[PDB]
Amino acid sequence: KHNMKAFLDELKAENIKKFLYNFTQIPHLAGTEQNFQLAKQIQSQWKEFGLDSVELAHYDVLLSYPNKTHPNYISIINEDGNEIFNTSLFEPPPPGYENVSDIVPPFSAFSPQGMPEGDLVYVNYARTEDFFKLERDMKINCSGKIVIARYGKVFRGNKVKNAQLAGAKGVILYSDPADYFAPGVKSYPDGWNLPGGGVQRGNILNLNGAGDPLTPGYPANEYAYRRGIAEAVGLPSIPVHPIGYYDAQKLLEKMGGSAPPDSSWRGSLKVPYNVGPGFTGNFSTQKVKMHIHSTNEVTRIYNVIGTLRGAVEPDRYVILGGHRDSWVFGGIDPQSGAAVVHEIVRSFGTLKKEGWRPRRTILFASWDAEEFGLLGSTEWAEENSRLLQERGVAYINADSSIEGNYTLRVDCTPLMYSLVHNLTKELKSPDEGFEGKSLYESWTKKSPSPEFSGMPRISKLGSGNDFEVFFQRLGIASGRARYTKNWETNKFSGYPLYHSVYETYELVEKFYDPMFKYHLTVAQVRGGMVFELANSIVLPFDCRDYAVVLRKYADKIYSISMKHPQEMKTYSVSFDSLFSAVKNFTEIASKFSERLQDFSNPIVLRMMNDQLMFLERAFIDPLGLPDRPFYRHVIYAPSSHNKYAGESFPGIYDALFDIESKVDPSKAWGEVKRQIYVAAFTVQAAAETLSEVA
Amino acid sequence: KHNMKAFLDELKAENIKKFLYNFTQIPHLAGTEQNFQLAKQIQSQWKEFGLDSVELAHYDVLLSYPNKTHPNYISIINEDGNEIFNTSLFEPPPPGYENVSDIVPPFSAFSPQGMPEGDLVYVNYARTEDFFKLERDMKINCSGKIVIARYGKVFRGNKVKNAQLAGAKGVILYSDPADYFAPGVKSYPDGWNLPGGGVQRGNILNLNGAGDPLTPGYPANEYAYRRGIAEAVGLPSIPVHPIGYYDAQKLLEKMGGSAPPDSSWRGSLKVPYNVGPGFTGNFSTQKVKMHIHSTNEVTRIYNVIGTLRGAVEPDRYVILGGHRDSWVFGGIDPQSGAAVVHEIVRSFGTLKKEGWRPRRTILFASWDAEEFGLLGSTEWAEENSRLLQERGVAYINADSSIEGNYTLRVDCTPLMYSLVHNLTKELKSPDEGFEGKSLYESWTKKSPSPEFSGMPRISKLGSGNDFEVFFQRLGIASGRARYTKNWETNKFSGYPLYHSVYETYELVEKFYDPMFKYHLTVAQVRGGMVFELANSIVLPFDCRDYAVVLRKYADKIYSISMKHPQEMKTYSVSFDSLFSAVKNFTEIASKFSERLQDFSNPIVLRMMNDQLMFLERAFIDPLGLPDRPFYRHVIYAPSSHNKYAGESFPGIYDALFDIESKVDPSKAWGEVKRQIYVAAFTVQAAAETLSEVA
Ligand SMILES: *[C@@H]1O[C@H](CO)[C@@H](O[C@@H]2O[C@H](CO)[C@@H](O[C@@H]3O[C@H](CO)[C@@H](O)[C@H](O[C@H]4O[C@H](CO)[C@@H](O)[C@H](O)[C@@H]4O)[C@@H]3O)[C@H](O)[C@H]2NC(C)=O)[C@H](O)[C@H]1NC(C)=O
Ligand SMILES: *[C@@H]1O[C@H](CO)[C@@H](O[C@@H]2O[C@H](CO)[C@@H](O[C@@H]3O[C@H](CO)[C@@H](O)[C@H](O[C@H]4O[C@H](CO)[C@@H](O)[C@H](O)[C@@H]4O)[C@@H]3O)[C@H](O)[C@H]2NC(C)=O)[C@H](O)[C@H]1NC(C)=O
Ligand SMILES: *[C@@H]1O[C@H](CO)[C@@H](O[C@@H]2O[C@H](CO)[C@@H](O[C@@H]3O[C@H](CO)[C@@H](O)[C@H](O)[C@@H]3O)[C@H](O)[C@H]2NC(C)=O)[C@H](O)[C@H]1NC(C)=O
Ligand SMILES: *[C@@H]1O[C@H](CO)[C@@H](O[C@@H]2O[C@H](CO)[C@@H](O[C@@H]3O[C@H](CO)[C@@H](O)[C@H](O)[C@@H]3O)[C@H](O)[C@H]2NC(C)=O)[C@H](O)[C@H]1NC(C)=O
Ligand SMILES: *[C@@H]1O[C@H](CO[C@@H]2O[C@@H](C)[C@@H](O)[C@@H](O)[C@@H]2O)[C@@H](O[C@@H]2O[C@H](CO)[C@@H](O)[C@H](O)[C@H]2NC(C)=O)[C@H](O)[C@H]1NC(C)=O
Ligand SMILES: *[C@@H]1O[C@H](CO[C@@H]2O[C@@H](C)[C@@H](O)[C@@H](O)[C@@H]2O)[C@@H](O[C@@H]2O[C@H](CO)[C@@H](O)[C@H](O)[C@H]2NC(C)=O)[C@H](O)[C@H]1NC(C)=O
Ligand SMILES: *[C@@H]1O[C@H](CO[C@@H]2O[C@@H](C)[C@@H](O)[C@@H](O)[C@@H]2O)[C@@H](O[C@@H]2O[C@H](CO)[C@@H](O)[C@H](O)[C@H]2NC(C)=O)[C@H](O)[C@H]1NC(C)=O
Ligand SMILES: *[C@@H]1O[C@H](CO[C@@H]2O[C@@H](C)[C@@H](O)[C@@H](O)[C@@H]2O)[C@@H](O[C@@H]2O[C@H](CO)[C@@H](O)[C@H](O)[C@H]2NC(C)=O)[C@H](O)[C@H]1NC(C)=O
Ligand SMILES: *[C@@H]1O[C@H](CO)[C@@H](O[C@@H]2O[C@H](CO)[C@@H](O)[C@H](O)[C@H]2NC(C)=O)[C@H](O)[C@H]1NC(C)=O
Ligand SMILES: *[C@@H]1O[C@H](CO)[C@@H](O[C@@H]2O[C@H](CO)[C@@H](O)[C@H](O)[C@H]2NC(C)=O)[C@H](O)[C@H]1NC(C)=O
Ligand SMILES: O=C(O)CC[C@H](NP(=O)(O)OCCCCc1ccccc1)C(=O)O
Ligand SMILES: O=C(O)CC[C@H](NP(=O)(O)OCCCCc1ccccc1)C(=O)O
Ligand SMILES: *[C@@H]1O[C@H](CO)[C@@H](O)[C@H](O)[C@H]1NC(C)=O
Ligand SMILES: *[C@@H]1O[C@H](CO)[C@@H](O)[C@H](O)[C@H]1NC(C)=O
Ligand SMILES: *[C@@H]1O[C@H](CO)[C@@H](O)[C@H](O)[C@H]1NC(C)=O
Ligand SMILES: *[C@@H]1O[C@H](CO)[C@@H](O)[C@H](O)[C@H]1NC(C)=O
Ligand SMILES: [Ca+2]
Ligand SMILES: [Ca+2]
Ligand SMILES: [Cl-]
Ligand SMILES: [Cl-]
Ligand SMILES: [Zn+2]
Ligand SMILES: [Zn+2]
Ligand SMILES: [Zn+2]
Ligand SMILES: [Zn+2]
Repeated sequence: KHNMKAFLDELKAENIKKFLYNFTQIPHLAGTEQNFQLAKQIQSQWKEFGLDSVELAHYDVLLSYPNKTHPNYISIINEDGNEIFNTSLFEPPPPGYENVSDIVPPFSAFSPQGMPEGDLVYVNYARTEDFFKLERDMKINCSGKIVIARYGKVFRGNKVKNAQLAGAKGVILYSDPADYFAPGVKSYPDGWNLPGGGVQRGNILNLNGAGDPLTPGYPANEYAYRRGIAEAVGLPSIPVHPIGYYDAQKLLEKMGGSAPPDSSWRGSLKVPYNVGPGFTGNFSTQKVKMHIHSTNEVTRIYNVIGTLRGAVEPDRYVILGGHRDSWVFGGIDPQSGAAVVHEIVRSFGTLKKEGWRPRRTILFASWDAEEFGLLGSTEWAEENSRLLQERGVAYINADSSIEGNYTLRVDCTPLMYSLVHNLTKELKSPDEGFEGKSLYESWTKKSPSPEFSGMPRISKLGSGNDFEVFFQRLGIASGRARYTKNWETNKFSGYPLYHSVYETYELVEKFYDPMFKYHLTVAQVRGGMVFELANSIVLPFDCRDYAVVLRKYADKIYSISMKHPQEMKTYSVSFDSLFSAVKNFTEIASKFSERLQDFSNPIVLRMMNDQLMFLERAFIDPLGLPDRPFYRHVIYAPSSHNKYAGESFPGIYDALFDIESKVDPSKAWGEVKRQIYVAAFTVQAAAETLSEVA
Repeated sequence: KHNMKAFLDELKAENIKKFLYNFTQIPHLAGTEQNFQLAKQIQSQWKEFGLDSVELAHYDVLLSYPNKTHPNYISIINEDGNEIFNTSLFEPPPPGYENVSDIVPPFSAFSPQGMPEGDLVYVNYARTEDFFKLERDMKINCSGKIVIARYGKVFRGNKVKNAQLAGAKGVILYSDPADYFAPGVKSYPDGWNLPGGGVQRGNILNLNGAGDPLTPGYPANEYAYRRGIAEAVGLPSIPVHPIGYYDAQKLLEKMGGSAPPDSSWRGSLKVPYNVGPGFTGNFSTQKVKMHIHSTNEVTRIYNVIGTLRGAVEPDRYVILGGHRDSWVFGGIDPQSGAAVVHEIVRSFGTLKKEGWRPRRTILFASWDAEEFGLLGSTEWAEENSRLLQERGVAYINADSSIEGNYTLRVDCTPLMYSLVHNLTKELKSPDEGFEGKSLYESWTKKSPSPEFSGMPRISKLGSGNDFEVFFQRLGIASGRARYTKNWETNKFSGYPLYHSVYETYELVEKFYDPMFKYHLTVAQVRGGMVFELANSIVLPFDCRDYAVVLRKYADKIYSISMKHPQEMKTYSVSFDSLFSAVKNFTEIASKFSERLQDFSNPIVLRMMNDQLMFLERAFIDPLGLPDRPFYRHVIYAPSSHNKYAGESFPGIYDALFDIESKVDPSKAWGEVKRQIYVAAFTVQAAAETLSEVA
């Protein structure tokens, strides 16, 4: 028989291993010839595997690269202007790769050019609350200083945004061993820790879902009108560069000025972690000088788009997508995900060759330029937004399959919760000590839900990956699953070798997943979700799970507001409408579920499947969130302080944030009330899509 | 049998007459108790007639009324400050109505309060080109002057916008006999001409599709957050008041300064039509003084919404809507339309009582507060936008059924052209001399198409009526039909008694349509369209007709640009992408039509009906047009110079308009190129919705 079990049994750990090896022998940086050749290879193989059509969709987007003949570096200079210490021009390459060409040296993509010289201020993780502490509590002024911040906790683009608004004239990012060196493990190549010469690459844009900086709203096709660089979306205005902890120690060791305010500001290096500004007495005349010469350049990128046409509902799309471009070899990010996608396509294709087709159409995507700001997935979604609006059932992302080997990590819309629970109860756990137990059992034991006994944790989607346009802009139900580490406080920081030259096939094969069993488990979860979404007669979404979470989020936002009782009295700030809407949604969702269980009539079925499909779509506000027009979902948005984290009722959350500091409280509380109205209205409107249609 | 002929035969002229009488005995001004009672009556009767559900949907919106104890008027004052002439405080009521209460005196709704005193400038119709002529050619400065303009040619809100941007401190609108007194016909009550004491009421907002000025984007429900008045959408900043031609003559007769520039500036009164500023020598010290004391007030309004549930596709809506509120008795506008809607509901209900139901759901709407800016239809569409987005098949408007008795006038999306041609070939002409001929035959003879022999004229939709939110904001295929006059140059001016106390039942019954045969013909056209849209198996839309018009509009916009060949060379302005997209749309539409004719499979049918339904939707750009976020359709928008007229490729049209006067041509031509890109992209994206789905 051709059922989910046939599909799942065809998936093989050894094939995933072979594909991962094949994808990680050379760098595949977006916009380079090597990544175009890999795109052509995947296109060819997906056709071989049995897909109906496989095409490349290309766009010309703004990318950023170092200048090969004028390298980026940071110096300490003396009063004479002699450079007495220079940071590294490249990471020492790993064993056997010391002769690989085209390894991009560490840089921060989209940094402007400059050579700013100044006194250092150390800003911890450069979070909003770190800048509050510096400026409000310690009275340290970052204006015209070079800020040095440790990576970790929040997206690096937010750090740069925060440093820019503090008045900094440059930003140095570094990896502290406190965040990137696990105690008791060896550094690469002898273990999975970051060596002192390792450096995390990555873009520092603040695009807020815009996609290519030059073409917000529209695909960057052959006739596109491009903004001039001065009007581009999201580019930083100050130079930025990343370094490793051997170089960081040389910059930090001389720091003077104020002591760190507390131990949460101190990393693991043998330095005081003084905040500055500037160096201690003996070195007070030395300065730090950045030399950044990278260039932004419009460059062609290529997505591979494979189609497996549905037998019954070919105009309903279930999309499995993940990126193909990497900073260097991409051993974990993204090729551990891409190898899983490749084996899923192979498996679906095996069933297709035997005469099977899914009920709905499945689209498979290998996205380009994810690492430069989700560019490939966003431009393609801008080009196809009308088809996706009206036909998109769900998007399952497929970036890195492992970032650890401890347990599963799932983030998704509440509409998918029941599907994920049910599927993981049918899959085998790969974990030691759980042989013969379900994946649901191991996952629930290792990652218990904070509010429900005997359930696992499932998080909110934010951004920082290719689902963002489908979920936050277009309102298509989205989900993701991967294996992760125990390390909770590092949940946004990345594994130690993240975006470094050391993230190789050998890293994965020796230290993460030698048997490829975690990869296989992730392939089963992602593939199984796609299979059920594409083949179930009734779409496998449960609206009642949205009702439960909406109440939780309403309680949460009300609790934030209730820290200001006097202002709520003064300005008559009521959450009554929002709770009313949530109560209505709960009542209507319950009734719809009864009809769904209780309804041979394919028009009623498809009418009901359309109500299911358009329910996520109903949370979209076509006017977007304040000053973020491409984040349109009213229940979830990426946090304005950390793109990686999701925020619920983001319009109200941002209106309340730091409200006690606003200099016109009447205006600020008016905006809280406006956002409560928008949220209550959108919840009620979404509820009404589940009422009887006439 | 229950087919269209059964439906059409049930419609009766005598019932329409009875309903019109019943709806026009007292005023039904929006927000008044009389109009709430009429709403309750219609709700009751629609239930009686057989609808499944009939509800009132209420909103609290900003309305405007004169102050009953402090009347509006205009004076000529002398140097001493004595008021030597005053305009009328009310229109002399018509015979038998001299004791009717609650006739609102003439005023311009939403005028601010003020008592500005100054010199008059006469600005013709106050059109964009009239202000260009004054300011660029005649060198007359309107700053700080009171402008007097004749009604006609363009929406009165555009005149006020134009006067405001010219620096005027007040606007006086009047009805010139050249535009409102047809030669050889008697004035009311002895004929259908405007008497010298008659005055046209009407709002002067510039909402650009926003709906209630205080709640743009969201319905004005019980918990809505309202903008403060200073941030409201669309309100004029200078006082405005309308007067009749007896009063106008007293203001114009003393005008001095410059002669009118040519005969197109001279109306039919016995005055010089001097432009001013100010009065001739003897009266040079007299001034004009306005006294406006109207107030804006948030007031409850009520729409009646009736549902006839579809038998097969109840989640697909065909909507027949028209307004119920009138300025005074509403004998033509809107009750000649509302009486037709009432007879259509009665007829559908007769079939329902015999066991019939339409294939799709039909919604019937009696909208409130149309006269104050499309408020009722827009607030309801804001409340229900998600349901309408995903389920709305078509909207047929039903305002005034006659504005004359010469021939049919149809404005609609190209998707409806074939439906209108086919239906009018099956209906009988009511016209004298065409007995036994089709309505298509009489219409085609009296109103020939400018580009096609043997076809009738069908115009573009603009705005100024309740279809605006459904078509221009939400992208739902829309159409309208009514009987009209021969008078081409008055096509936007209104019939003579438009918005006057004289527009009564007797006007209609004596001078427009004594037998009610034109009303019956309009009921057949509107009802027949609704019947076919709601009952045809395949939706009756022809995408190939959009391809034909898109080529016409592309040729038209290219021709405007080609008046500037040097700039097109300098800035490399190419329309090649737009013509390419139009060519692709033509090719794909042809192929889709073949499949549609060539395809027992209800999934393929509904898949194809969805492609038909979502085709109008594909022309919506979610970012809206420049500075007009609620006009989102890329092919059509209301003209920025005249809300009543439609403009094609409005983004490019507005970018090119008066471009030779812009002081940064590089920037202005860059914006032309940006709009060509948006238009070519949207045409191609819409084309792609008609491709095979997978
Ligand atoms: C959740 O769903 C419920 C339906 O179960 C829905 O209830 C609706 O609530 C509104 C607001 O409370 C009701 O609106 C009232 O409607 C009546 C006429 O039906 C009006 O007369 C009322 O206005 C008077 O009273 C107001 C309040 O004191 C005054 O401000 C006003 O000036 C008037 O004097 C009022 O508009 C509505 O009838 C119910 N509908 C029902 C029960 O069917 C509720 O709104 C939903 N929640 C959300 C957030 O949408
Ligand atoms: C109407 O539909 C047609 C399809 O019938 C569609 O044609 C497409 O047009 C684009 C642009 O002309 C083609 O894009 C080319 O794609 C190839 C690879 O397939 C590229 O190599 C080309 O780029 C090179 O040449 C450019 C132009 O000189 C250079 O600027 C560039 O730097 C490269 O050297 C180019 O991108 C596309 O292949 C066809 N697709 C087909 C034929 O299937 C047309 O775009 C549609 N019209 C609109 C308005 O969408
Ligand atoms: C995840 O798995 C659960 C457990 O199987 C699914 O819930 C079950 O769904 C079925 C089918 O809808 C329900 O069966 C129904 O029983 C009622 C009796 O009340 C009957 O009227 C229907 O004809 C039908 O037989 C069953 O009650 C329900 N079990 C529960 C909620 O415990 C769930 O749907 C799955 N989630 C998915 C597919 O997203
Ligand atoms: C308006 O009326 C015209 C004239 O009847 C309609 O066009 C006609 O539509 C029918 C049905 O689609 C076409 O018949 C078809 O003939 C082909 C042979 O090519 C065959 O393959 C199909 O099975 C079917 O019998 C007919 O050709 C066509 N006539 C034309 C274009 O002159 C038109 O559809 C009506 N418009 C509406 C309903 O919006
Ligand atoms: C990338 O950098 C090259 C090389 O920069 C030169 O060598 C560096 C080590 C340093 O000394 C720089 O200041 C040098 O200019 C740039 O190529 C130079 O460009 C200039 C003017 O544009 C030209 O006159 C020089 O001859 C070039 N020098 C060499 C050695 O080729 C090039 O501009 C940069 N590429 C970019 C910005 O895309
Ligand atoms: C730190 O580096 C500077 C600059 O070195 C140049 O650029 C580097 C990226 C690398 O490619 C070097 O080989 C280049 O020479 C050194 O300062 C330079 O020293 C040279 C030779 O003594 C001198 O002629 C240049 O004028 C100097 N340039 C500048 C900008 O000062 C410096 O010595 C290095 N410091 C240490 C401690 O190694
Ligand atoms: C509507 O107008 C009334 C009446 O206006 C008064 O009578 C006019 C003919 C003229 O002489 C005005 O200047 C008068 O004020 C307003 O009622 C008055 O309001 C004021 C102060 O608000 C009060 O002291 C007076 O007693 C009132 N006069 C009378 C005769 O009732 C009323 O404000 C207006 N309604 C509005 C603005 O909604
Ligand atoms: C034109 O009208 C003004 C004002 O008249 C008042 O307001 C009108 C709306 C109407 O309701 C009148 O009955 C009101 O008296 C006249 O000027 C007023 O005249 C009266 C009586 O002589 C005097 O006491 C007031 O002060 C005047 N008010 C003002 C504002 O000047 C004027 O006489 C009328 N002109 C003509 C030619 O009839
Ligand atoms: C990755 O695997 C692919 C597919 O097997 C390899 O590409 C093939 O290479 C052979 C031998 O050079 C050719 O004959 C085929 O035409 C290629 N097939 C394609 C591109 O579809 C590729 O060599 C492998 N890459 C690495 C680094 O091992
Ligand atoms: C318009 O017609 C309606 C409906 O026939 C009339 O309202 C009815 O009036 C009778 C007699 O007063 C009542 O018994 C009914 O209850 C009313 N029915 C309703 C409101 O549904 C109304 O009188 C007519 N109006 C005019 C001005 O002729
Ligand atoms: O520009 C964007 O929005 C994101 C681009 C890019 N996304 P990507 O590296 O593929 O994935 C984000 C991973 C977040 C850090 C992390 C956290 C836990 C485990 C592994 C990695 C980035 O974060 O740099
Ligand atoms: O605010 C709006 O957009 C329009 C409100 C309102 N619409 P409405 O009077 O119902 O219909 C517009 C009629 C336009 C003038 C006209 C033109 C020809 C025949 C009759 C009437 C108005 O134009 O004042
Ligand atoms: C920080 O420094 C600059 C002076 O160099 C000044 O303009 C700015 O206002 C300062 N801010 C504070 C908060 O002291
Ligand atoms: C993978 O699991 C192994 C053995 O179960 C553990 O020793 C190792 O540290 C884990 N690898 C990572 C990268 O966490
Ligand atoms: C019109 O009049 C005012 C002076 O009262 C002046 O400010 C304005 O610039 C004038 N405009 C022109 C074009 O003369
Ligand atoms: C209606 O038609 C009649 C007779 O056919 C004509 O005399 C009359 O003027 C028309 N009425 C209007 C308002 O045009
Ligand atoms: Ca773009
Ligand atoms: Ca509103
Ligand atoms: Cl993922
Ligand atoms: Cl109409
Ligand atoms: Zn990634
Ligand atoms: Zn990455
Ligand atoms: Zn009207
Ligand atoms: Zn009107």
